[PDB]
Amino acid sequence: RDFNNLTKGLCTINSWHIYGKDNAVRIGEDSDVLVTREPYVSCDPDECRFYALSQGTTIRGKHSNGTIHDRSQYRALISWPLSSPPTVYNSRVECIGWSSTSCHDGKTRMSICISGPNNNASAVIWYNRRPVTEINTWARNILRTQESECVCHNGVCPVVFTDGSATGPAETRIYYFKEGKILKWEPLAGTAKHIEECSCYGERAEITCTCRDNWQGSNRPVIRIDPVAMTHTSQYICSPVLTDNPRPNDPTVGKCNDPYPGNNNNGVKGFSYLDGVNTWLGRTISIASRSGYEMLKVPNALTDDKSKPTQGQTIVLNTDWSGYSGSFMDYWAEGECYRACFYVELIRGRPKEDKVWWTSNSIVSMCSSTEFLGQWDWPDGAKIEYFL
Amino acid sequence: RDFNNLTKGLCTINSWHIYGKDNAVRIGEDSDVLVTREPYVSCDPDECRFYALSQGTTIRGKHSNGTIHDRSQYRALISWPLSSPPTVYNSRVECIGWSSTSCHDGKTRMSICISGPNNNASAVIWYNRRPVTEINTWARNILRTQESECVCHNGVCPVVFTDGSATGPAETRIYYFKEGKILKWEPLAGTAKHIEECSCYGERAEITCTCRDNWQGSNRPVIRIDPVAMTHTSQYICSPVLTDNPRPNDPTVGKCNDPYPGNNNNGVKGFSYLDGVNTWLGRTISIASRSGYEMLKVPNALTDDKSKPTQGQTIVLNTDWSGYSGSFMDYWAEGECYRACFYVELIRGRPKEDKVWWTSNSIVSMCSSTEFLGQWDWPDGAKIEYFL
Amino acid sequence: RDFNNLTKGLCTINSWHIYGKDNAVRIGEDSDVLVTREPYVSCDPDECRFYALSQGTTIRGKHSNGTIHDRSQYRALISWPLSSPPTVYNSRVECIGWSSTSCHDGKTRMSICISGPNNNASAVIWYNRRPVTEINTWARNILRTQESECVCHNGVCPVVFTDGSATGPAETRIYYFKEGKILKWEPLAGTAKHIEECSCYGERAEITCTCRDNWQGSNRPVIRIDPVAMTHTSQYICSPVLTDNPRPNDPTVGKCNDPYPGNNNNGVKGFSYLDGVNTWLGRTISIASRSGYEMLKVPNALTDDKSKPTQGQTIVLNTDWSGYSGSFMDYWAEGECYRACFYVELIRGRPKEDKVWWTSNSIVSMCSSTEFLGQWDWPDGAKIEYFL
Amino acid sequence: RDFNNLTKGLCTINSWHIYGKDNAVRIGEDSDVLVTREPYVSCDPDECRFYALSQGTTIRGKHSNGTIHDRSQYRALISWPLSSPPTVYNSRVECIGWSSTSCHDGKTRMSICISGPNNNASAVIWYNRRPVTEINTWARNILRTQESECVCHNGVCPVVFTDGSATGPAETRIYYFKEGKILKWEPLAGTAKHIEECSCYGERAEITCTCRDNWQGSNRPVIRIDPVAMTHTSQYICSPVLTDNPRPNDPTVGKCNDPYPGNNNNGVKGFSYLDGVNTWLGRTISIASRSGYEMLKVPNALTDDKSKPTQGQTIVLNTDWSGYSGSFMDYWAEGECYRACFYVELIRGRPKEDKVWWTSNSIVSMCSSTEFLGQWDWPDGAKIEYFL
Ligand SMILES: *[C@@H]1O[C@H](CO)[C@@H](O[C@@H]2O[C@H](CO)[C@@H](O[C@@H]3O[C@H](CO[C@H]4O[C@H](CO[C@H]5O[C@H](CO)[C@@H](O)[C@H](O)[C@@H]5O)[C@@H](O)[C@H](O[C@H]5O[C@H](CO)[C@@H](O)[C@H](O)[C@@H]5O)[C@@H]4O)[C@@H](O)[C@H](O[C@H]4O[C@H](CO)[C@@H](O)[C@H](O)[C@@H]4O[C@H]4O[C@H](CO)[C@@H](O)[C@H](O)[C@@H]4O[C@H]4O[C@H](CO)[C@@H](O)[C@H](O)[C@@H]4O)[C@@H]3O)[C@H](O)[C@H]2NC(C)=O)[C@H](O)[C@H]1NC(C)=O
Ligand SMILES: *[C@@H]1O[C@H](CO)[C@@H](O[C@@H]2O[C@H](CO)[C@@H](O[C@@H]3O[C@H](CO[C@H]4O[C@H](CO[C@H]5O[C@H](CO)[C@@H](O)[C@H](O)[C@@H]5O)[C@@H](O)[C@H](O[C@H]5O[C@H](CO)[C@@H](O)[C@H](O)[C@@H]5O)[C@@H]4O)[C@@H](O)[C@H](O[C@H]4O[C@H](CO)[C@@H](O)[C@H](O)[C@@H]4O[C@H]4O[C@H](CO)[C@@H](O)[C@H](O)[C@@H]4O[C@H]4O[C@H](CO)[C@@H](O)[C@H](O)[C@@H]4O)[C@@H]3O)[C@H](O)[C@H]2NC(C)=O)[C@H](O)[C@H]1NC(C)=O
Ligand SMILES: *[C@@H]1O[C@H](CO)[C@@H](O[C@@H]2O[C@H](CO)[C@@H](O[C@@H]3O[C@H](CO[C@H]4O[C@H](CO[C@H]5O[C@H](CO)[C@@H](O)[C@H](O)[C@@H]5O)[C@@H](O)[C@H](O[C@H]5O[C@H](CO)[C@@H](O)[C@H](O)[C@@H]5O)[C@@H]4O)[C@@H](O)[C@H](O[C@H]4O[C@H](CO)[C@@H](O)[C@H](O)[C@@H]4O[C@H]4O[C@H](CO)[C@@H](O)[C@H](O)[C@@H]4O[C@H]4O[C@H](CO)[C@@H](O)[C@H](O)[C@@H]4O)[C@@H]3O)[C@H](O)[C@H]2NC(C)=O)[C@H](O)[C@H]1NC(C)=O
Ligand SMILES: *[C@@H]1O[C@H](CO)[C@@H](O[C@@H]2O[C@H](CO)[C@@H](O[C@@H]3O[C@H](CO[C@H]4O[C@H](CO[C@H]5O[C@H](CO)[C@@H](O)[C@H](O)[C@@H]5O)[C@@H](O)[C@H](O[C@H]5O[C@H](CO)[C@@H](O)[C@H](O)[C@@H]5O)[C@@H]4O)[C@@H](O)[C@H](O[C@H]4O[C@H](CO)[C@@H](O)[C@H](O)[C@@H]4O[C@H]4O[C@H](CO)[C@@H](O)[C@H](O)[C@@H]4O[C@H]4O[C@H](CO)[C@@H](O)[C@H](O)[C@@H]4O)[C@@H]3O)[C@H](O)[C@H]2NC(C)=O)[C@H](O)[C@H]1NC(C)=O
Ligand SMILES: CCC(CC)O[C@@H]1C=C(C(=O)O)C[C@H](N)[C@H]1NC(C)=O
Ligand SMILES: CCC(CC)O[C@@H]1C=C(C(=O)O)C[C@H](N)[C@H]1NC(C)=O
Ligand SMILES: CCC(CC)O[C@@H]1C=C(C(=O)O)C[C@H](N)[C@H]1NC(C)=O
Ligand SMILES: [Ca+2]
Ligand SMILES: [Ca+2]
Ligand SMILES: [Ca+2]
Ligand SMILES: [Ca+2]
Ligand SMILES: [Ca+2]
Repeated sequence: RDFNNLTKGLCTINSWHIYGKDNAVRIGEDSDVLVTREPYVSCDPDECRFYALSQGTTIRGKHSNGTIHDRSQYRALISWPLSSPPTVYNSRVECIGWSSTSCHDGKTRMSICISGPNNNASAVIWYNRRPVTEINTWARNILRTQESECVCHNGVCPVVFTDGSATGPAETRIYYFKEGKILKWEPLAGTAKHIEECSCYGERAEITCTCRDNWQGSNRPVIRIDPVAMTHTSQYICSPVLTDNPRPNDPTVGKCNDPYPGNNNNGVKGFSYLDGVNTWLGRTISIASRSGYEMLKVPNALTDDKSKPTQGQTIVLNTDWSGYSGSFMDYWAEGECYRACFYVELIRGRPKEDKVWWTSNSIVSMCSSTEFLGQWDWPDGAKIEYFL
Repeated sequence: RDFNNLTKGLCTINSWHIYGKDNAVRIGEDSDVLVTREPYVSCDPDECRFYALSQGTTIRGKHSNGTIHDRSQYRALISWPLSSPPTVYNSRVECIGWSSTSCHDGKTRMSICISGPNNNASAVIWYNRRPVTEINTWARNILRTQESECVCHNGVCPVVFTDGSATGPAETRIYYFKEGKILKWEPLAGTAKHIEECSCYGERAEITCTCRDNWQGSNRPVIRIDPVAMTHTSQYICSPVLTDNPRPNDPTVGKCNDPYPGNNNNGVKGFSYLDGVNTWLGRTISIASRSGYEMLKVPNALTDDKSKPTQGQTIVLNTDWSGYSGSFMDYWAEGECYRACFYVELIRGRPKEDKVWWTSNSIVSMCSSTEFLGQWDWPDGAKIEYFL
Repeated sequence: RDFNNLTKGLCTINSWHIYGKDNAVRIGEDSDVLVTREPYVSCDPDECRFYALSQGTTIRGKHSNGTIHDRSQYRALISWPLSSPPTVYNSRVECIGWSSTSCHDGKTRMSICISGPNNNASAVIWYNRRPVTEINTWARNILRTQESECVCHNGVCPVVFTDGSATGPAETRIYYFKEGKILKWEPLAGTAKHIEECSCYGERAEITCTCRDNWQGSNRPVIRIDPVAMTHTSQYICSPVLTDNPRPNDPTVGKCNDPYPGNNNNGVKGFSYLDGVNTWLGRTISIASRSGYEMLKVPNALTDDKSKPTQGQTIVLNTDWSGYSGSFMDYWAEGECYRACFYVELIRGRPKEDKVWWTSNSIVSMCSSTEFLGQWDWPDGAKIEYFL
Repeated sequence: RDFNNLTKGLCTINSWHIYGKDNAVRIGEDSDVLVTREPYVSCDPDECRFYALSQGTTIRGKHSNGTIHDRSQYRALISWPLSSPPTVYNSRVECIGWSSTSCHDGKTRMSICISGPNNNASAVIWYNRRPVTEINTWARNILRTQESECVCHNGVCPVVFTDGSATGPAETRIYYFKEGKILKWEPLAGTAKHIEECSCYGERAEITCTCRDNWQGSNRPVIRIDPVAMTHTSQYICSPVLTDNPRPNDPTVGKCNDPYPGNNNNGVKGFSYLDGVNTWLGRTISIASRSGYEMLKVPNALTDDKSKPTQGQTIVLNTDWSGYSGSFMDYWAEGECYRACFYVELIRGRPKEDKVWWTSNSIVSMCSSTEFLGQWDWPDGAKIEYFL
């Protein structure tokens, strides 16, 4: 096997087709499904799998009580076959911890899990299913990373981490790994003022990450990484189509180099594909809560501060719960271009549905089509009353 | 691996032997078995598997309530090891949707799943477990396909789809795929007036599909496909042994080029092997309901409008529930001829057994013998009262 | 891979060591374990597995009620990893039916399952996990076979079948298979008057089967097969150490060519290793019921009508339930000799334990040692009161 | 594959990072998790797995009652994927018995399980998943072994066994195996007065075992084995940092060649890494019970009778239950040195938590870092009240 190189561009995105869906919460009402959150999707050369952070209990288990909580000793990064649910019996543990990323470099997979108390967390970098490198907290305040796949180019897999305040300036670092070893790291540069939970994809030897400004911004910060030079830039999506949550209503002119204000100290992980006219943004439909999900085609969103939608697709109705969302692609597919994909975490339980004592999610995932396909909506599908 | 070619003829069918049976409904009374319907069987070069459309819940799960319904966002094409039940933990998801087909071309497998609302459905064609092609609804009325295996020849895998009314003229298309790409499609031609749910098999470089005329016909339409020329014909089985359900009583002369009338706007998926004197037809024993199942040897059924049975075999007693049935063969077996096989879907629950709130099925499957074997009957075997 | 040849002799048997044990009934009290009976063990070149006839329900399932019954449409030959229990999720179905045998020829495995009603049963012979040959009932009275592994030599795998009365003369046949095809069959010859359920092993190009004379004999019939010549002999074990069940008390002189009388129309599957002074016989400890199990070293049991034990080993106490027992060996092990092995079926439930409505078993299995090892006893270990 | 050679030294241990954790007791509250104790970890060249002695029942099963008991016929050595729980459906049985060890020699794995009654136990040595050698009890008093991984060098895998009193002189033997055969055995020599449950690791062609003096010593005996010469020495850890449990308070001067007295006839399996200044000792935090766990860096512990800690790491708080602990390494990892690893058995249930009727455990495991990482604590995490 050789290291994968990002030699292709994105396929033209004219619509999105259904790729995977696990129905985990429906199925786990009566089967041994692990409680999760922070899911994602990631491909190896021969298989694509679902990933998430387990809470180390089943949904129906008494230990599901309290699983709104983020960072326990009972969490792990797990993977499981595409569109199956994360069960006790089919879930493979990649590493232990409560914040993660993972990617395949074409030879083997790197997985990163962070664990520890808030003031003393550490990353362990796994390569070829063995621990290779460890990184201690630099700011002693919840060292944390992407919660979706990283991307590699010629063996170099950049990863974005943050350590420090979630509601103020923090210390974000881009690490450049190869075979699980640190080649280099850099502090965040450019005009993004706060970075969380980057969602990344690669094309033509450039990695683009769309992140969450949890501090001030309802526009999303974007980091663009050159994995050969091992350098990067940052800015915000210029478009007035604002894509964090919660957020203010859309203005007519956005901000390229500044957080678009109105909402502080909150957000949600999200993603975009930023490719000139072939630009699509995901967001919650609601401006107030993690409900609904839609894709909007917003030509030149990254660079055009008045760019508005020219096309769209509803993924999840506004009357259904959504959650995190992130990018991945099958870098090992056939053909001449990389097909954009994404997932949405469909959160069930607390805090929105507090008649149950748990928090979990299921997954829906879609990839782009060059057709203009009909749209459906893809809810979680579980009846919460069944769990009472 | 090279593409499989249909170089052999059918083995002489003198009786049917038991091939597989999953007992899914019996076993799922107390284990984590998924609710299904629309099952089938399909072989790879090294393994044969059961397939079906999951309902995204277990039988015993509270989400089983309402699973009579056909087309939800919670359905997927699943496969699982031959004669095992479709469990949460052993079922592999092929694609998401509520109508499907799948076949192996000798190199890898193509799987097709259709999803969406009634007026905006789309097919996604998977090849080598990756999405390759998408097809939008052309008639905006429940785009839909075979619900059993397709067949390939030298890499060309024809698939029959219908879009439009189920009770009137519709727009049926034969698509010719290779490596998940569209080579060609053609509208239905010939004298079949309505096509649903084709059941196909191949021999000597010809693919024969027996389908369901849901509109007017209680004789079954037959499509015969030349996968080299990528052309086809259609007609009806001429025999007065009528093989849809519900149906009128058997006449003494059938119809070759016209629906045999008497029952409108209903049917059931079924199959036949049409091979001169080596012709066997499957049907429900009941003319009114999906109960019982039998095979009848009906020499020259396709072409002889007075052909009557010369031999038969009971598969399921008339006092037991049946369901859909379809053809498959192990194209990769040893020997000089292709052994005809079929499955029967043994539907349990609604609408016939409405003391439960679910609908599911198990599978029985048989292949032909050159012996004249003794017959048994093969019911589902679950006691519905246990589920109350 | 080449066909295995029986080139080695038996290892000297000085005691028996524990080989496998599944604890199935203990574990299935609270996990999804299939009801079984008629278990055995059989090796492939790279793995040894447990086998049995499923009843197509879990123990705890409501469908367990009635599983004393032998021959339903819901039974199948299953295999599963050594010493695991037969679960819904780990059990591989080899074929469908209610009487079986299976063996690996060094290239691939042959599995045979018989199904049907009593007057119309048929064997299907599977090779390389595909059906190849079918055999119809010749006597129309419960066509049936070994219920333990067959043995192969240079691709020829003899199998013993019986069809006809269980309490009178019947029609026993030795079939010689190769690649699942019939080379030859012969009717039983020699002085055994009735044959059931043969337990076989091979050494130095001879296959020895110890069987059950269900009609008149409490000594066990022995068939010895030359798989090159495809010929056989039969007689009884001459020893007065009688090894069927139920049985009369041991006399001082047995019978070589005649059933030893006293008990009619009953028996149990069992086995022996017949190798001159290296001869060991298994039997129930009880003369009346399937309770206890012991191995006795009985030099020249086959040929010496006064041979008595010189050594022994208790396997199951007389205060614990036993069941069927049978021979197998790992023909693909290292070293200079074939290590004798056996299993005992530990039957629980009906008819002996009729406060439950089911019948099932677990498995214990032992292989020979050239040491003189200490003995333990190996009960099933489940508490029946837990299942009430 | 070639036999692994112990060519590398230990990596510098500056802290410990989380490696694996199964959360078995939390998860098994509502899934089919086997009851275990005596767990460990062991690597093959391509995978690292958890191991333990099953009790042949699930936690939630009624057969969990009585599982404080050590030596039943229902126990087996099982392995399962790293950080998964030991479930009915994912656990592979290595051999049957109630005391074990296992190691991979670079070509294949050797597994040893001892079974039998107290006065007549026997070891079966498995190699390449087949039984090869058997050893009968020599002292007729609970023949028993390591309960953690053995280590191999050029195919020679030494194993320590004890037979005889647990509270007095016993007969300890070092066996040297290759391909599951006995090359040699030696009686214990040197100044260790009693040996139980050795925990071993290899580096630079030397194997170091830290064991449990159950009779008189609260310092741990150490056996050092030359696997080329097939010879060994024994002594005690000289350090006054005493590491058995229960134990007296730490003195200021320990004992090199004598048990450090104060506590008799009890202990716990434990481990150390003894590598000059790079020496780390594990122990319970409590001197009275199996509660808490910590690692202490104790330069020259083996040889310096006044050596005290220079660094440490808390693994399990003193308010949480611990248990056995043992060493393993991934001998097949990349890089220039062997990374020290260990596990801790987190015992739940009896005798400490006697409102439940069972005894089980989960596993936590850590490996060394050359960083100085932040510490967390890693409890079992189950709420016992949930099981009432
Ligand atoms: C079968 O399935 C097919 C395929 O899915 C279905 O067809 C799809 O139908 C949907 C639903 O209609 C479409 O999605 C919407 O797309 C529009 C964009 O397209 C419109 O606008 C285009 C651009 O117009 C401008 O520029 C052009 C030139 O470039 C100029 O010509 C024009 O005059 C104008 O200045 C038009 O080009 C486009 O027309 C084309 O397509 C038409 C078909 O759609 C066709 O009829 C025409 O002939 C022509 O070919 C069309 O007019 C998106 O704008 C829209 O998204 C907005 O609306 C939804 C609610 O519906 C909302 O959730 C979105 O967030 C977004 O609106 C919010 O954000 C805006 C931006 O800031 C803001 O301006 C809005 O006020 C609004 O803001 C509020 O809500 C947000 C969210 O809660 C909040 O944050 C704010 O604060 C505020 O509160 C949809 O995405 C698909 O594109 C369409 N697909 C295809 C291929 O056709 C079909 O319907 C299905 N069939 C059936 C039978 O069901
Ligand atoms: C051990 O197992 C073995 C193997 O399975 C069992 O043996 C099997 O036994 C079964 C049951 O008997 C057989 O199935 C039936 O087969 C007949 C066909 O064979 C008969 O007819 C043949 C053709 O006769 C005509 O042509 C020949 C020349 O070609 C001419 O010679 C003759 O005079 C005549 O004109 C005969 O050749 C054949 O004889 C041969 O075999 C005999 C053994 O069976 C033997 O005795 C002879 O010596 C000779 O060798 C024999 O007479 C099928 O017709 C039949 O199917 C009809 O009946 C069932 C109900 O039983 C029904 O469900 C079917 O749908 C079908 O009848 C319906 O459809 C007809 C066609 O339209 C219609 O005409 C009928 O009125 C009827 O219609 C009604 O019901 C349907 C369905 O609900 C409904 O839709 C309509 O509207 C209407 O209401 C069975 O398939 C096996 O062939 C046989 N197999 C073998 C190899 O022998 C054996 O019994 C078992 N042993 C034990 C002890 O149990
Ligand atoms: C640690 O583990 C070790 C290893 O397992 C344990 O040691 C084992 O201990 C057991 C139990 O004692 C032994 O099993 C029994 O073995 C005897 C056979 O050995 C005896 O007889 C030998 C032959 O004697 C004759 O010939 C020799 C010359 O060849 C001649 O020298 C002699 O005078 C005589 O004519 C002796 O050689 C042998 O001695 C040797 O070994 C001794 C140790 O055992 C040692 O002390 C000596 O120094 C010497 O080296 C010894 O005397 C079997 O006969 C016996 O089986 C019978 O009894 C059991 C009940 O215990 C029964 O279930 C069996 O079915 C069988 O008896 C039935 O069948 C007989 C045959 O028809 C019949 O005659 C009996 O009346 C009886 O029949 C009744 O019951 C059956 C069954 O219900 C029913 O069907 C009938 O109708 C009727 O009702 C046991 O198998 C092991 O061999 C032994 N192993 C080893 C290697 O030592 C050790 O005990 C454990 N340690 C501890 C501390 O527990
Ligand atoms: C973020 O995470 C990081 C990384 O984990 C956390 O930092 C870690 O913090 C912990 C907790 O403090 C440290 O663990 C302890 O380490 C000490 C050893 O280090 C001390 O001593 C060193 C040696 O001192 C001696 O020699 C030097 C020269 O070699 C000489 O200079 C000196 O004067 C003296 O003679 C010092 O070098 C060392 O200083 C260095 O590090 C300091 C940071 O820790 C730093 O401040 C300094 O500048 C300098 O660089 C330091 O002083 C262990 O001794 C200690 O273990 C004892 O205590 C615990 C309870 O805490 C107990 O459980 C242990 O068993 C042990 O004490 C028992 O055993 C002793 C030996 O027999 C006995 O003497 C004691 O009385 C006691 O015995 C009793 O209990 C036992 C157990 O129940 C019982 O059996 C007996 O019978 C009796 O009842 C801890 O292991 C880590 O080393 C440290 N790691 C790092 C890299 O810094 C950080 O805190 C986290 N951050 C936050 C914000 O939480
Ligand atoms: C700690 C700040 C961080 C990003 C703002 O919080 C995240 C927010 C989350 C959220 O908004 O749902 C859930 C994440 N599991 C959590 N991350 C961690 C590591 O706890
Ligand atoms: C039909 C006669 C035969 C041997 C005597 O009966 C066997 C006895 C059995 C028994 O004695 O326990 C159980 C077997 N499952 C049964 N075989 C079949 C095929 O039903
Ligand atoms: C028999 C003595 C031995 C070591 C002291 O006892 C061990 C103590 C144990 C303990 O201290 O927890 C549990 C072990 N399972 C047990 N070993 C066996 C084989 O029973
Ligand atoms: Ca924000
Ligand atoms: Ca019809
Ligand atoms: Ca008998
Ligand atoms: Ca359950
Ligand atoms: Ca001690």
